[PDB]
Amino acid sequence: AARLAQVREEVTAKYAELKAKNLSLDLTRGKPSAEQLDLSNDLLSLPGGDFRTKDGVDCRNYGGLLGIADIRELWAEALGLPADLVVAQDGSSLNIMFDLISWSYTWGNNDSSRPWSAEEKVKWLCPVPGYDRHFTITEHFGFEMINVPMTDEGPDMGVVRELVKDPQVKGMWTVPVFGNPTGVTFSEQTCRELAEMSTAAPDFRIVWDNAYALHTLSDEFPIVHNVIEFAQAAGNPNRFWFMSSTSKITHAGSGVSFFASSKENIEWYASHANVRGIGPNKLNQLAHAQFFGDVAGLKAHMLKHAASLAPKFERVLEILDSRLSEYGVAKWTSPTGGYFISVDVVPGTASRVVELAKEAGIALTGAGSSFPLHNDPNNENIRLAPSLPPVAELEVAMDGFATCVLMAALEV
Amino acid sequence: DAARLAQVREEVTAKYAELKAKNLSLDLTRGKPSAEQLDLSNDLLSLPGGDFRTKDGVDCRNYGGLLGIADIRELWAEALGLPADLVVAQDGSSLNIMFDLISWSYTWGNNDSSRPWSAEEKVKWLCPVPGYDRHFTITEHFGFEMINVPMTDEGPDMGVVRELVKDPQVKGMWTVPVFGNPTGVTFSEQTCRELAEMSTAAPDFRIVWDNAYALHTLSDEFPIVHNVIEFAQAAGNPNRFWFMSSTSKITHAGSGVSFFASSKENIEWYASHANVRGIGPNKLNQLAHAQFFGDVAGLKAHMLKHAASLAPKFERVLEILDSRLSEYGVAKWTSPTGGYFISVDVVPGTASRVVELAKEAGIALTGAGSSFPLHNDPNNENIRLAPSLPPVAELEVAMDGFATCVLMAALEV
Ligand SMILES: [Cl-]
Ligand SMILES: [Cl-]
Repeated sequence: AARLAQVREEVTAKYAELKAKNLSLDLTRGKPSAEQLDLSNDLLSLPGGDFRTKDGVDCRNYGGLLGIADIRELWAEALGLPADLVVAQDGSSLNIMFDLISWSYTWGNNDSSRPWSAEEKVKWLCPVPGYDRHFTITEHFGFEMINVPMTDEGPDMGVVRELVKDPQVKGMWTVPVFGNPTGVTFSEQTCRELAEMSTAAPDFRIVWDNAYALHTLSDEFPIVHNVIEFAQAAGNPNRFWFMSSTSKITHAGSGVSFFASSKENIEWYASHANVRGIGPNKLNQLAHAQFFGDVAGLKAHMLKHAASLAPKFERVLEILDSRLSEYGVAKWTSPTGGYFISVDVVPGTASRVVELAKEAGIALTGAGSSFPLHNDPNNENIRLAPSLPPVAELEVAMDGFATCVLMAALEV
Repeated sequence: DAARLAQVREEVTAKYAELKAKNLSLDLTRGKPSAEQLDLSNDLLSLPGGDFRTKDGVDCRNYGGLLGIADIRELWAEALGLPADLVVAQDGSSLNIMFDLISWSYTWGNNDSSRPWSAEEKVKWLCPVPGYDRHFTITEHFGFEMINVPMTDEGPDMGVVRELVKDPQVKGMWTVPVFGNPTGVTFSEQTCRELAEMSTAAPDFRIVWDNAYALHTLSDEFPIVHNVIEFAQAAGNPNRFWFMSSTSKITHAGSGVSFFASSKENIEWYASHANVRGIGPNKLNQLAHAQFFGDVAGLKAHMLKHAASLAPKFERVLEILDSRLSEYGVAKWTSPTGGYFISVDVVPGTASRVVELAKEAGIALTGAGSSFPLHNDPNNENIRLAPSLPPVAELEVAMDGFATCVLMAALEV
């Protein structure tokens, strides 16, 4: 191992050379770049004096709880769902997912014998690495979260099947297409099993958070599996709460959110929503419907995002390969869509990699942030977020990240 | 009163006879702005356009910001005379926030709770009546036991409120403190002061100070917006008030912006849950509203345009009632100088009959009891009128028909 003393010397030299660049970069922001945002500049002036829906309804006034037909029909077609199964709300699907759990907790859902608050304990399945904002909701509700391994075609179905036999298990978080942060899209097989399987809880819900349903890096769109109709045809019609939104399509924060589910789930939702409010922002929905025009226009707009994003992911992936490959030090996802790359480093070092990057002026997401309670049991995983920075910055940041990964690896 | 009212017997049978003949299809039901009012805000439909940054230069197109952009907070706060750091601006509906406040207090308690309201055997809630059906529906939904409080020319009967709050099961109160829906009354300063000063048995008692009509005057003069958050601070009950307001009847109803104002402690608590619910509200719509109004003067100028459109409509119904019911002592009615409604108390036991007679003659009146918890007006006497939407032509036939229905139903008891 005279090569070990040589490699840690050349790696130490690269870390010193990295510190000397006096960087200030971050691979932290899972949001659209200004370039991507500029693609929706026309939406900022809409709807103007064209404030009526196709059908002739004045969107400037009260009324309509489930969103306007113009946007609901457009969006349902794009996802391949029937329009009456799709609800359009305000600018956050996270808002809806919280309400869905909040209302199950307070009142029970339409399949509950008792509100989830009346249970001794509530357990919740958490496929990992996953989305911190998901886990924050179930943590806030005091649900006992149970981690479930991700495979390359979705969650470990041998684990899901065994765990769901526990009647305290009330639900599950999923990101089923171009998943945050892993990039995997659940196979049809996996989609069908989740719809078919028996659960001990009679009111088990899967949050099918389809955030990236249209969000390709290439020329091709993923299939959106109609899990709702798998559910119906399998005898479990109410199993999926199907989420999607325009946050990373238009303006992240001032977009349109969508909830799709069975008829009975939508009626349950509405019975509470009806109390909470008169209904969503119809003028924003109209503007969005006018802006996309049709499914064809939506998809055209998705391919411009693709164009902006694709070179960034390609650069990142080549640097990971070129800089880390021969070493046997890291594995990473090669997503074909979405907003993220998930990297697994030498177990026990993820934390040190992040600290080493910070000290060299590169900001990385805190190790374990893809996990419930921010705890990665193996201390191996780091999420990368390449959507915002210019490719020139990504190159430097990603050089350094690779240096930090190797430094950490060679410090034990 | 009942002596001369009878002498008008056949003549009234006629009016109705005649009125049914006209084959009407009118509606006094909608607390919505007219198309003419909505038009006032058409410029806002094209905003912000290429002007997508706040004044401090923050890009409103991307994620971030939980409590609303400074531009709108600062402007609304100034308009209400409140500290901008105690004003929160959210999405299109303040009813949503009122629901969230109550919901989060039911699930996890509020910052002053020792236990969540869901763990209580009973939760009691003070309901000044006549009041607002969407308020009452929220507390009905949570299964609260609602107790009616008499409303006076200057707010709730405080002798009643002060006795009731001695009960630790009483958790809170619905109020519409300026140009109240449906009564038109604005709580006097004294009443505002008693509300913040009184001691309650519940340590976590909350008043929903739903200031939906804080600026919505029918004249050229604006009402005083008493700073109840300050009152409460000085009275040593700093967290009592959840102060609500909205642009719903100012810009576009349902696509506007809502505001929650409170003590700092109440906002931090609100933020710890709202932080879990989402990243934050629609900033671009907040920016468009901020650019549209421009300043407080711009906002108040626009309210006066609303006043312009609404005043002749309210003036009309009030002369139609006075000149057409006053002599008979059959109905009493509010004469509001702002807000959206007129509340009429007809002879006890005939309200439902009035609504019925009107419906048959082709006029939609708000359901009897709908200003009361559980839609129960125990005297069957109150009807809510909503003059805002119809053109003065439609309104004038409707108000004459209505006054006929009151006269018919009285000849029935
Ligand atoms: Cl089911
Ligand atoms: Cl207090």
